[PDB]
Amino acid sequence: IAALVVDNGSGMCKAGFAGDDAPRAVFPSIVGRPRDSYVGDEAQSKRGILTLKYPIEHGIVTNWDDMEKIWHHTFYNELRVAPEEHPVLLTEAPLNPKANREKMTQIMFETFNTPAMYVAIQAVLSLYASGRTTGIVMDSGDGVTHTVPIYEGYALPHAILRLDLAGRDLTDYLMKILTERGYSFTTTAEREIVRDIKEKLCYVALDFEQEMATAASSSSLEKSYELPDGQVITIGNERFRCPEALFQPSFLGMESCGIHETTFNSIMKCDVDIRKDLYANTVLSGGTTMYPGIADRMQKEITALAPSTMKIKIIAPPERKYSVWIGGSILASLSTFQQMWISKQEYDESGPSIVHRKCF
Amino acid sequence: KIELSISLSLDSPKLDESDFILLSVKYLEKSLGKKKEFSGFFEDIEKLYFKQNYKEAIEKILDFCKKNESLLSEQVVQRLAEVAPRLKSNPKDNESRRLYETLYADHLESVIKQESDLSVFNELRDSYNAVKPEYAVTHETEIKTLDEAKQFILSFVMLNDNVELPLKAQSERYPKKDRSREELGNTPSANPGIMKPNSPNFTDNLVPVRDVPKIAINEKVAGGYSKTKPTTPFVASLAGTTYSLMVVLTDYIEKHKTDKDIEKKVNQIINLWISSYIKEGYHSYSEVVDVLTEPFLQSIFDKANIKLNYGVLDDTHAEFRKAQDYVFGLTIQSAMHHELQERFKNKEKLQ
Ligand SMILES: Nc1ncnc2c1ncn2[C@@H]1O[C@H](COP(=O)(O)OP(=O)(O)OP(=O)(O)O)[C@@H](O)[C@H]1O
Ligand SMILES: C/C1=C/C(=O)O[C@@H]2C[C@@H](CC[C@H](C)/C=C/CC1)O[C@@](O)([C@@H]1CSC(=O)N1)C2
Ligand SMILES: *P(=O)(O)OC[C@H]1O[C@@H](n2cnc3c(N)ncnc32)[C@H](O)[C@@H]1O
Ligand SMILES: [Ca+2]
Repeated sequence: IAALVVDNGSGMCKAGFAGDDAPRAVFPSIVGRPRDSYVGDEAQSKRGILTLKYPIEHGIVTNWDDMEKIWHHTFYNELRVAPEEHPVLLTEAPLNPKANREKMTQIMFETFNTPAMYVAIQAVLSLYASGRTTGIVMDSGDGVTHTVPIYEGYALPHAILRLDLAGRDLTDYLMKILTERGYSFTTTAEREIVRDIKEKLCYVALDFEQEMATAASSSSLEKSYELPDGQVITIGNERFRCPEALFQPSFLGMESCGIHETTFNSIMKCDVDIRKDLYANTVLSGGTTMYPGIADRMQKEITALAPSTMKIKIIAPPERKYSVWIGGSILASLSTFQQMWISKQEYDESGPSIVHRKCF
Repeated sequence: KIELSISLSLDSPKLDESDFILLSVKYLEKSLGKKKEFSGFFEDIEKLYFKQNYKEAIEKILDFCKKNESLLSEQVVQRLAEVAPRLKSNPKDNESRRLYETLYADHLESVIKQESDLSVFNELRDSYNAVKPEYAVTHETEIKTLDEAKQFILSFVMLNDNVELPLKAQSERYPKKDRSREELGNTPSANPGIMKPNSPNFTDNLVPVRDVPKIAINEKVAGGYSKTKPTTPFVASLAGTTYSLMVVLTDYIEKHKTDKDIEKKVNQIINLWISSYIKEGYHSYSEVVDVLTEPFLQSIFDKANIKLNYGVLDDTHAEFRKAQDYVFGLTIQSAMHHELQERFKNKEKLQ
């Protein structure tokens, strides 16, 4: 009876039931094969002797056998449900290729036999989770930092900007700058350790230059971390130097603009009459937004870029790491949304192309 | 539950006559299955919709609901008859008619494609050269594909304000042009045809992003065309460049009045002009046709015994159904947005 919600990601898949407040199964989006096949956490235990592939790259699905395997794992192994009995809502990256939408709809209706389903833009769900219909969502995750302006529930494709700058790149940058301090972090397990360090200790400095001056002139920011082997490492300025590769991508050898300038540009590609309601309704989402001080940094940067007489409000929910999935359960539990599902009858009539007319 | 879906759709506060007709036809065709006894009213309503005849189609829908009610839902019919008296049309936001006219223009292009030969445009090249002023260009290349003919006819834009002034001065109904002069600039858009940038759209009905003009309505002018004809999507205004095509076509007809198939040729020219001013967002269907149908401009076609098809097609079903799906999606989306807003205001009130 309950409608499943399956938010997909390059790193982590978040699956649960509508009406809840948090997903019941948040597991890695990986598939491993010997160097049979294993998915997610079961492929996590044998990472040394398995080839871990990421079927979602930069937010867009690239492998479809692997995605079928992940969805089979999500249904028959994580939620312990049968898709034939629930309407399976799904999430798509902004500016998703239409062939990919048709392929996911065909998979839902022809290999899992879901009675109904739907495909929503992840940033639109993140905007819904805050009780909004108009606003710009800065969805920064593990593979891509999308910037999606939305007007009355429609994600304007003429202003959606993409950024190949997300959590994985930040973890690699922290690995590099830890190697630049004498700590050998090159292998995979080193990547997991460095990602844990980044989650636990890193934060976005409100003033990068002043923070570097303070970190060089003192040791108050100097924090400690413990390896699995028992060794204790010490991280100083490197705490606020890793997330800065989102506001200054040149640190990673990228000619991009940074999440703040990407957001301002994506707002500037919009109509002048909806720019006031895009500034004051900036919603942050994704894991790579779970940085202390990132919201105030975004506030200051946008206030610098945006005009000097128009109010700006950066909206960072404490649950923003799940604003997509939350918005997918605030949606798949509404009474009106019960009329938006693509029935198996509608599929059998209109082919996999029904998704273009129903889920727009 | 189709009745529940239609009753939720009908609750929209931005519903207009176009959305009324589309939703009512969807409801009636879903309730009443494909029956030969009934497939003479649906096509009649499609034709009445295509011609901006909304009062007659509304009345026919209401009467068809009064009868046949034993096969319908009483509360849905009462909701239809309650919504109907209060509906209006906003020229700024006929966003179902915009989708319909865009898809119609695409279909009109596709059906002019099935024409035997493009000889009419090659013959029209000479008429264009004869009338093109000094401050213009000369066409010498042979036309072999539809795109070449489209660019050729669109090039008649150079004739404006030079040769068509005497034709505009004598013929009335243009002093009622309601195109705002204030240059609002351009804006990005991925919406084909005369659709607006910010409005929703299907993901298979998207065109590459480009700058489109931002044109407003001049409300100061009394009795504007957008007031006397509220039912037409305001794109730019009454089509002032169609007078250039008219001058070129008078020259062509005078040179070819004795042609055996001049009617088919002029119909091809006019249909391509109509389907090209919509497919590129300069003008909407009626913005061109209300110029083409002026009696002073109908005299030229009457003397040569020319029956203008005006782009009217024998099967406009596909874009009608696509507009039906568009309105269904929009209205259900508005209902869901209202439910979302109330569901969050309840939490705000509780804590
Ligand atoms: N507290 C935290 N602070 C900063 N970053 C974090 C935190 N927790 C997780 N992350 C990063 O967020 C990434 C995963 O976030 P998220 O699940 O939002 O992205 P995704 O949706 O899986 O990927 P995509 O956006 O490509 O679909 C991880 O790689 C991790 O490094
Ligand atoms: C805790 C956690 C979250 C996460 O973000 O993890 C996902 C999934 C993970 C690959 C699976 C790995 C073997 C174990 C799972 C860790 C899952 O790759 C990531 O860590 C990549 C590698 S470094 C980084 O920041 N993201 C993202
Ligand atoms: P209507 O004929 O009034 O046109 C209004 C504006 O649309 C532009 N326009 C009209 N016709 C063309 C062509 N053939 N090419 C490019 N632009 C065109 C004009 O700018 C009009 O102002
Ligand atoms: Ca995501």
